[PDB]
Amino acid sequence: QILPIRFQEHLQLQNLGINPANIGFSTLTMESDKFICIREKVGEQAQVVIIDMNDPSNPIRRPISADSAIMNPASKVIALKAGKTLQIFNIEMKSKMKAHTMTDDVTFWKWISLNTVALVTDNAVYHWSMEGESQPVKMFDRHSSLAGCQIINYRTDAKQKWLLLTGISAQQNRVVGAMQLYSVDRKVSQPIEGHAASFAQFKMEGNAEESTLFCFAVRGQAGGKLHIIEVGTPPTGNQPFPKKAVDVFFPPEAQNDFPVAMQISEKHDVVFLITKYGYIHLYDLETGTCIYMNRISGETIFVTAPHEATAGIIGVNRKGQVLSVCVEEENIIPYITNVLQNPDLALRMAVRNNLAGAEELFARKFNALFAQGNYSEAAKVAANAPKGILRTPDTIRRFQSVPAQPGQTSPLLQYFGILLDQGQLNKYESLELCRPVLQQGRKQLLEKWLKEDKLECSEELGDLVKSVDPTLALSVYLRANVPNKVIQCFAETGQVQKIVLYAKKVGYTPDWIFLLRNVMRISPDQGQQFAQMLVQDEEPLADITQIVDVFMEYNLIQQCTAFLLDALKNNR
Amino acid sequence: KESALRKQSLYLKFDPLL
Repeated sequence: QILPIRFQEHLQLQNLGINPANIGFSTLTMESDKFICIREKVGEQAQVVIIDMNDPSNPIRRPISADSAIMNPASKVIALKAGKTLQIFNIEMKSKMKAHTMTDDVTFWKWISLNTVALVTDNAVYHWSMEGESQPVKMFDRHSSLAGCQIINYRTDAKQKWLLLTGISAQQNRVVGAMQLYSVDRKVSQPIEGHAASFAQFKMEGNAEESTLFCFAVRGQAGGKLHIIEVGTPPTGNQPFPKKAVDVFFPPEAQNDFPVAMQISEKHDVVFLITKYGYIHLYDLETGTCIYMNRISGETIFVTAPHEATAGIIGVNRKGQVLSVCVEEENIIPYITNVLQNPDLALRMAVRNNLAGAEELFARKFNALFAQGNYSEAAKVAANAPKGILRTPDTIRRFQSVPAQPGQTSPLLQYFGILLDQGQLNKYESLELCRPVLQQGRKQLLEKWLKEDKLECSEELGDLVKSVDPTLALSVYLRANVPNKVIQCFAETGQVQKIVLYAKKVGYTPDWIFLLRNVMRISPDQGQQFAQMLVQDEEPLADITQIVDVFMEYNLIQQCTAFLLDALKNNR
Repeated sequence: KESALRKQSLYLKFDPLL
């Protein structure tokens, strides 16, 4: 049966000559889905193996002596530790970029981003830039709550205004998580009991700006819990985000399991959670609703990283398996709908992220609200269909089937009213909208609609409005791109100059002579002026011989004469 | 991208507007 995830084994490190003993937190590092760096010791000689994930078949064994080696999340740049001596080294250029010797030993280090490596000593946290000649900069002092802890991770939000250090320690046959949440702006720290955490940018329903969320999981004093909270003051004109606290499930057999890693997918707005035993967890970032749970590994997955391409999580376990889990975009909505049986979440998910497979639900929600008498909300459902699913003529036909009530009218009127607020109305919607408006002496509303440019025009609307006010029809015809019907309007109303200017701009060529004859018929004086415009240099709109015999037909000999003499003076 | 810009100039010259 279907599952909302896509689990994959990318490679087995044992198949690349990697020693099983070196497959561990202390000797193996993964800072991104791009490289895996292992520290091994061959025959009394210490070396560093870097595995390019684009070309994993052929690993490079370079002879490097370091107590720690971490690659750049993208660049072929490595950072190596030797005692208290740090060094950012260019792999491709075999040249040293930067260097620093620390007073107190660096107990943990990670790449915060491309060009930034964070350093953790027993007393403080530093940020060391790969660029320039800048020394490591102190960010904050380590909290007493984290004293004696084994530092397992360090994270920051996008804007890097919030920093987070995580450490764990063994207290009474339980691994206890200690975190320090430091705010750069407020310059203060908050100690938090948490095992795994992550930051996320999330824009709420009806919110102007993106909210910065802090999400952490723990198996602590109140058992397994997942918290989703907004950090700091919300931007001007925002809601804020209501704090979430949900349970994290640990089966009875897994009594010494706890959260080990967490990655949040901004794309689908879901939280990935990996526990010590190898269980994966899937949560909705918005509500903290659990979606999928499963054991994917028999061995602990000690290192994790975001799987950038698929917007998922990629880790490595003690067995040497390089595992990858991500959202299966084709199956997530059906699964939430039918296997999880959580329609409300499926609906929210399909509209939030533009995912597909929700159609039956939108129809159900519509038919239910239609039967409910609530036509106002029923319209909103049709309006916020993921890919214009309920924005069809059948919908309008349904709304047309309901009457005008005593003054509460009309559900079709209501449907259109909210619809234009979302975007531009389609050709058919515009047609059905104006029909009852034009029907009883009301045309001014069109002026606002057309000036605001909220509806899409084709020809069928123009001849419909032309039926009462042909001057307004010209505006419709103009936007509809139909030149034939635009020139026709200028011709009925005698505006000859605009006929020529328009046809020259849009490149449309009409039957100039036939237009001349029409002009000549109604009023010859205008005829002669029009004849003048038809012949001007390089590109003449009409044949000169053809226009003069038109003059002759009406026996306009004197004006024909005048026309030609004028034509000579304009050529001079 | 560039089409809408030349379009607005056109409506200004011929369509009745006001």
